[PDB]
Amino acid sequence: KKVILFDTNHQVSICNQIIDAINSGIDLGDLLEGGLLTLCVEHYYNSDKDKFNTSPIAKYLRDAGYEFDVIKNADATRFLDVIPNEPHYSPLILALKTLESTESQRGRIGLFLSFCSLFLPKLVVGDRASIEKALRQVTVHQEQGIVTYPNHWLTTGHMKVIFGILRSSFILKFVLIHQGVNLVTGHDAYDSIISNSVGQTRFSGLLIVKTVLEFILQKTDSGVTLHPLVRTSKVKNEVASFKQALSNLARHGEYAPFARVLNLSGINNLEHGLYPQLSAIALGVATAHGSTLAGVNVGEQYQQLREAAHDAEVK
Amino acid sequence: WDSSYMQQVSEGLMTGKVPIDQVFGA
Repeated sequence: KKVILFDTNHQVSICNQIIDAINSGIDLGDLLEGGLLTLCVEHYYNSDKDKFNTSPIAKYLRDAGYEFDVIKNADATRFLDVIPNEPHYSPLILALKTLESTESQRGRIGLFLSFCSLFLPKLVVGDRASIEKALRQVTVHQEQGIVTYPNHWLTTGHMKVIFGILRSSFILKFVLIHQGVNLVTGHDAYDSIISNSVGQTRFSGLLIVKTVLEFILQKTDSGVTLHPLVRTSKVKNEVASFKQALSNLARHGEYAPFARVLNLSGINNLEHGLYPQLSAIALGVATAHGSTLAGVNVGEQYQQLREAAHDAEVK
Repeated sequence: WDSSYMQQVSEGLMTGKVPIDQVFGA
């Protein structure tokens, strides 16, 4: 899991050219993630290695197994110049050799990251859903005068490129979600878009299981407990499984609302599908308060235990 | 079930704020 950062004295040049290349649909191959990290070390740290090595961003990516490698080259203005000299970067070298690159203003890194952040809220549902959402949200930020993206970023062709970059990059998505959740005033104006989108990504693909959980929990004199019917012998397997799945999620700590968007490990058994008895009981309990667990279909053989949970939540 | 402060609990179980086996047993 080696990630190459690029280190030059004209970082802003180098960076905006990586953005040009991403916007042009050029495939950076294995240099993608270290391209995108290299960006990020600017919107947040001026290419200062020392300030980056102390951030909670760097600690998490190391705790996740990443190790950063560095291309020191001081005297070079083009992204072209920082690509290592290997046959396997030839077709990338070729594409970069011919690419468009206008003079680049500094809002642009930030502007780019803000735009990527708009795909998060529905990323896990697929391209169509991530793109229609992001397009509705461009309308809100444009209308607020917060930003106007270039009009050509708003085509489905361009948007598909960006969505695929997001699916492809763990690091990109994580920088966004972290800086998202730790914003107060932000690094700059582009940061509050990121936070707002990231706020709307919270429990994406974890909302139904989250709800089922909520409704199998009861208040008591002696603290918060599981509901009595959950602690019976017919539910013992499901409870043990659910708990192990739930314990896997809680390893992700503050990033656990974003586990599925980040594809974090150990959440494969958090489908509410797998716990039909627990789904029934949450339903029973929800209906008495009186929610409708939307997406929780209660199969017909578990209907009695739903009733049991409902009748006894009123009692 | 009440208070809709359950959401605070349930989310805490999910982000490791509320110890799990306190609710679910060892």
